[PDB]
This record gives sequence, structure tokens and C-alpha cells, in this order.
Amino acid sequence: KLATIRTAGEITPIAGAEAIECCHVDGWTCVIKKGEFKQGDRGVYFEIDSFIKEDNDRYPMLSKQVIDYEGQRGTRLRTARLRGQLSQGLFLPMDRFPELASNQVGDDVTEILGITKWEPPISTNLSGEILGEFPTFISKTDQERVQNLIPQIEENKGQKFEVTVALDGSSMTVYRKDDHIGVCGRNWELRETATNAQWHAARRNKMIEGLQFLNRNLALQGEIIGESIQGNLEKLKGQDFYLFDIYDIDKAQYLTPIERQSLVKQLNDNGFTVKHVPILDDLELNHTAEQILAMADGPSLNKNVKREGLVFKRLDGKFSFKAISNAYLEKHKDR
Repeated sequence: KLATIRTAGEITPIAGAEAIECCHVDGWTCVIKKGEFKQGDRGVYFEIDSFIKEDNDRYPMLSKQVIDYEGQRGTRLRTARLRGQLSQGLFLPMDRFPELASNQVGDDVTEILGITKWEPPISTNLSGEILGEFPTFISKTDQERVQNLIPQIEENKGQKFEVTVALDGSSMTVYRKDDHIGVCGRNWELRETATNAQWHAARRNKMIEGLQFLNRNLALQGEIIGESIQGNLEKLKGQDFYLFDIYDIDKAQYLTPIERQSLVKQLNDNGFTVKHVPILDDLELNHTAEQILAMADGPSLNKNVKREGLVFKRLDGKFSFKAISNAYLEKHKDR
């Protein structure tokens, strides 16, 4: 949903810079030309991580940021601090997009506009030998951003959420399906070799033994972090796995936070040393997205570094979201 038709929110002046103003778009704030929008106007909002192919007719404002990425010429949208105000994304009025004049507010126009997703590089240590596709019977490990969930955030006030720290590593899944035990990176199931980091991490914490012990069709999903993995924010020696989700393959749903905490308890009780991402205090929601983003800034697993953000999983287990820390995004231009 990289490029969607959205609505200009509150529009606040850039005290000092007359040619620009700051436009609220859902939970996002975005710098625009003065007068480009009034509140209530529609436009195409391109989220950060959008990759937009070179085009000086439609996107002259991105000309000086064109780069070479996976074979194409385009610009990557990322967090910036333009003239004292945080800016994320690009918001262009509907009249610049004549082929969308019959689309509706909220339409996903990513495919029609030719927008692709920028992603950081896969860590050199982690692209082992591919055995097969990521299993279609397991869900991948992504979360919608709080900035895109303004109505759902009001809906869910008072509801309680498990609050966990997001770690800056690489997604890893270790699963059992009947007589098969498998290890996956973010997009692929991997073959066990001596140098495969994900398999190594799964053997050392004995989580394959733990899945054989538990005797259920489960996928243990989490982050592998540490040296030579995405800059090693947390200052580990070596590498380790930190669980954040357990997916029930037979029922095709995630375990609730309490379900998942109990099982990790029992695994550790039996010698299966499976670590879990830092679990903060349960949060009773009654916050704006702005406030949740403010919570996101803080210490990580290593308490002397700025964490990537927070993940919020409602205690019944079927509503989750993430709040990435903007302090973190300002510090890490590769994020």
C-alpha cells in the first residue's frame, strides 16, 4: 500500500519558511509547497520506503535524489528533517494524476503508478542455500504502522496490548510440519549447511529440539540479531535468535501473547533456551498515534542504544501494529 489516495489533514505553517508548510496525512506529517493543498483536499500519498522510478515530468521534486537500485533509476522516499520539521512521504494533488480522476479516496494506486518497495540489503551472512519457497501455510512477519491506523487506534482504546521491543536484525522462522522441520529467512526456506547462520542459531538454542518436544505443527518466528547482521545495533558478540511470534499451522492463527508466553516458559523450563524479544508492560490504549510514536523512542535490548521501535499485540491475539521510532529513523539513514 505504498501509494494511496488520502486526505490532507491539519495544515500548519513552517514558521520562517514561507514557501512550504507541513501537511498532516493520517498519522504522518509531510512537507508541501504552500498552497499545494488545503485541508480536506485529496492527493496521492507515497509512504516512506516507496521507490519511484525517474520521471522529471511528474516528479521533478525528486530529480536530485535519483539513484541506481536493483537495476532501475528512481528515488527512494525516506525520513527527513526539512527545516526543523520532521517530514515523511510525498503528497501530490490529484490533478497531477489524470488517469486517477475516477478513483476513490483510500484506493491503493501502487500498481497503477509503478511504485516498488525499497528495502535494506540482505545481510551477506544470511542468504544461504535456498531449499524452497517460504511455506504458504505460514504467515510472514509484518505489521502495519501506527500512522496508518488512526481510526483503529480510537476504536481500540482501553483494550490492552502486549508491548514488545522491535529488534534490528533479520526475520527468521523455525517450524515443524508433521515429519518436516524447516528453517526460513525472510522470503525463503533454507538448506542446513555449516555456514548457514539461521540454522546455526536454531541448533544452539535447541529450538528444533523444542519443536520436537512440543510435538505440534508450529512456526517459531523472530529476529536473528548480532555481529555482521544489519550493523549489529545491540553490540552483541556472535548472533542470537529472539522470538516474537508463534504461528499455529494447523489452525492458521498466531498464538495470543499469553499463549505464547506460557509456551516459551515451558520450553525454557525444559532446557530449550529460547530467548524472547524484550516484553515491556502491557499498555491500556488511550493514545493518539503521536503519543504512541513518542513511546517508541527509548532503549533497546542493549539499554545504551536507541531501539528501532515497539510492537503492540492486543491480548486476544488478533490486532497488532508497530510504531517505529523516528529518533531511530533520523539516526539510521539506511532505515
